[PDB]
Amino acid sequence: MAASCVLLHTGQKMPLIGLGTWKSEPGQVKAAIKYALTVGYRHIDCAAIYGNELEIGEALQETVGPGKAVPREELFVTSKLWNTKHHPEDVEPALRKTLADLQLEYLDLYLMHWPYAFERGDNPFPKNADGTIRYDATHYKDTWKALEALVAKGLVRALGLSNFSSRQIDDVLSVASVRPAVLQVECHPYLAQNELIAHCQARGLEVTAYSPLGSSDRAWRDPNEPVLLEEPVVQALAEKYNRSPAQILLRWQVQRKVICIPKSVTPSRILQNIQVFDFTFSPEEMKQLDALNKNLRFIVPMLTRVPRDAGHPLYPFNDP
Ligand SMILES: NC(=O)c1ccc[n+]([C@@H]2O[C@H](COP(=O)([O-])OP(=O)(O)OC[C@H]3O[C@@H](n4cnc5c(N)ncnc54)[C@H](OP(=O)(O)O)[C@@H]3O)[C@@H](O)[C@H]2O)c1
Ligand SMILES: NC(=O)[C@@H]1C[C@]2(NC(=O)NC2=O)c2cc(F)ccc2O1
Repeated sequence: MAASCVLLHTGQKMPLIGLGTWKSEPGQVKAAIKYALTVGYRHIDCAAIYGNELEIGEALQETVGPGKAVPREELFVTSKLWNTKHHPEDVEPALRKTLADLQLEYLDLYLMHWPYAFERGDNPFPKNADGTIRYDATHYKDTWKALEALVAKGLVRALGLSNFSSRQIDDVLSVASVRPAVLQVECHPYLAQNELIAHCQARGLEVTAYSPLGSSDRAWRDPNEPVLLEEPVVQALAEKYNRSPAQILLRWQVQRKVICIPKSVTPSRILQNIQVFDFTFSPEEMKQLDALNKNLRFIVPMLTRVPRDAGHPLYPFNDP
């Protein structure tokens, strides 16, 4: 396929570039999936909360499997367990719904989307009349053991974590019979995650960078905050290498051996996003991109300012 891979501790090879699907709407996502698969993507990043798994499933049924264009075994599919589904009794039903929507037998990777839980039910964002969330106190260690039962059932090959801090990861590892294979977190030159990455490396977790292009797609942008794709150093390197700024951002990550899942529905961008394995940055150029680190996080749960979940005791970002 188009991308090089990293070996997870499970023995699975995970492509260093995957297709992100948040905000890829029903009515466009089937085309994005089909285009990406045809040009050599072998890694898709999904989530129940994105509201598009049913359509992704139609794309997969037509394109992936026996007698189809892509063998199932060559495809890496990630999905994620949503916050309202942390209770042990809800974990299997949640995965089974995802598998039915995606029209798959099994997932290659299943992540706990966030370390904290929302009230059980069929409202993905259960809330009060003030707009604040109704939380649930199910601990992630309890959810983890429920997730482990899914591996024993042959429904998921590997488990992982999304938006966990180093302390929370260590906490999961203290009870894990099945070790998490992957940590998925926001990561790009403004939020380099150097220490967290080193932490994962020590414990055998590979890291996937979400929002690796700075999620210019996002609906709550501070006009005052810098745009990653517009960073002068990035644009300078883009000119030098005859590449797009997005390719610079992506190259930086895959050169660090960090998995990236850029989202696009634009065929030309989908193609360029995976073409990041034919050039290399010098040690000085890597240092220049490394210097951009500024502890600037773009992806934070917000309400009607203001951080929505930032006051929760199990909020992952409050640690350094
Ligand atoms: N685990 C989590 O809590 C979590 C959180 C956030 C994201 N994610 C995952 O990570 C994925 C990526 O993050 P993201 O979607 O927030 O943002 P992103 O991939 O950093 O950026 C997406 C935006 O960049 C544009 N784009 C894509 N390729 C481009 C290119 N080559 N040149 C210029 N613009 C380009 C896209 O526009 P077009 O589509 O119109 O081309 C879209 O507006 C998500 O889709 C999701 O799968 C996970
Ligand atoms: N702002 C945030 O931190 C998160 C991000 C997030 N996108 C994502 O891929 N995982 C997320 O949880 C998201 C996705 C949704 F479908 C709705 C809201 C939402 O908010």
